[PDB]
Amino acid sequence: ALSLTADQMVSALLDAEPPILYSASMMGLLTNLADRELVHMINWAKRVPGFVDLTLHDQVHLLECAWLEILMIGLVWRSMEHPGKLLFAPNLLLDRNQGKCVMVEIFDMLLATSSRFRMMNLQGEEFVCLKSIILLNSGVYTTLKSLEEKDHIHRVLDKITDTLIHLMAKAGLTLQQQHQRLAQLLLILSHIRHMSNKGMEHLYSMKVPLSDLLLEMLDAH
Amino acid sequence: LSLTADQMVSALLDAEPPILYSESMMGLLTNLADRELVHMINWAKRVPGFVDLTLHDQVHLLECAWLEILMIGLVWRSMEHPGKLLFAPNLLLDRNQGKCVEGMVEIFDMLLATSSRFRMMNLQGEEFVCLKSIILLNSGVYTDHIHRVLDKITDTLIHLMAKAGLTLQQQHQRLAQLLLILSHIRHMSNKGMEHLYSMKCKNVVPLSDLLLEMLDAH
Amino acid sequence: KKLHRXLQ
Ligand SMILES: C[C@]12CC[C@@H]3c4ccc(O)cc4CC[C@H]3[C@@H]1CC[C@@H]2O
Ligand SMILES: C[C@]12CC[C@@H]3c4ccc(O)cc4CC[C@H]3[C@@H]1CC[C@@H]2O
Repeated sequence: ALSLTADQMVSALLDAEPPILYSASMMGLLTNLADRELVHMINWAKRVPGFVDLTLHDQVHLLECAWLEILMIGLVWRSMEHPGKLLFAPNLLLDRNQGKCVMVEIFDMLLATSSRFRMMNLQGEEFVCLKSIILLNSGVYTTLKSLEEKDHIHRVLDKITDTLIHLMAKAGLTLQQQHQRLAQLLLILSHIRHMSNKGMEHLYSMKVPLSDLLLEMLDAH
Repeated sequence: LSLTADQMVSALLDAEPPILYSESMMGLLTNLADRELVHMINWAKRVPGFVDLTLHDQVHLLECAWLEILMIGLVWRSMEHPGKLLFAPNLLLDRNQGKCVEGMVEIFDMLLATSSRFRMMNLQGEEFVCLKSIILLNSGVYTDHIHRVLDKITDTLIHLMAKAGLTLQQQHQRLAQLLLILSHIRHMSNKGMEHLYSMKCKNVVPLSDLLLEMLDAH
Repeated sequence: KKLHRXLQ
């Protein structure tokens, strides 16, 4: 399906982008927001090139595995313009000290990641690539028939990688700088995984009431 | 950073920690990991740029990455043993021996799946020591000089693939695939850390003071 | 402090 050009892939992800939603009691605000973002994420994943080519069983597995990572990289992205603060919503800009209300360790890492994106001057075209990478890669390591689909995910991942390199090449970066920047971005995904696992364990230890969908995404971990 | 790509590889290969033997399943694994940590500390000191960092940063990096390093080492040792995890030459565990400990078999499955991934990618020893050094340096950043060393290992990885005969497109594609595995290695570590802390709170096995401190940092 | 001492 993905025999799209590099910029065809970019504009496909850009158009598939979900909107920025508005929003003890702190846990209620964050979990209700995440719940409403989950629905938009599901339909976003469907518009990711090569995702609907997978079986429903495998689409579920990938979403259950990466949902908090996807929420976190989204948060970190829209928080770049607000140093030392996390923009969960336009009407919910939270500072570090407000993390002590529940979690401040999780806030710190999210803030450090948002700062890291600023120092790299992360572009929107690169962001949508990274988020689609997370979706497809986070759960890939978890018969020939089942082999060919893992191979499919691998091919799409290579495609998005080509797209990231294309963006850096277009940006006028030298060949060496492309390799280094690509490496830096993908290494940040490791930290995003780290924050996800920590946030997941936190959400579980907090188990304010949660919705059916959110309980299910949590129960997967 | 004043090292060539070949000097970087050779230094990392030469700094490789020894394969230890095992001396209550959790007891054997705990005892092994504890003795390995000591050899990991000396290994880290031989990683180009690590001793240049402040001692506080050296502590923080090892505290955050110690389980990742043990796991990727384990995964590397088990590459020639499909369906098995070689914790030690005298401790070759099949998948089903993970059932011996509560919530251990799903950790094994991820470790076994990682080994098969390295196997399918035909991971080389030169690439392995690079990946392990990257883990040590990157896994504690988001908690200047570090990033310039990380860019050096990136250049080294590319040099290897270019020397291995991979086209320019295959290089950054394989580079991406290798680094995306570190995300899964990160995932396994966090799950292993939660499991290890679970065993400590249930008094399943006694932990050395070194390991206690490793858990406390998480 | 523990680890702090094997890097002496
Ligand atoms: C999952 C938590 C509540 C929901 C939070 C959220 C909610 C919405 C969102 O877009 C991103 C995040 C990331 C941090 C999450 C929190 C980390 C711990 C807490 O349980
Ligand atoms: C840390 C655990 C015990 C020690 C195990 C070990 C022990 C030695 C080693 O070289 C690698 C690993 C990785 C898996 C580890 C286990 C995962 C969960 C368990 O707590």
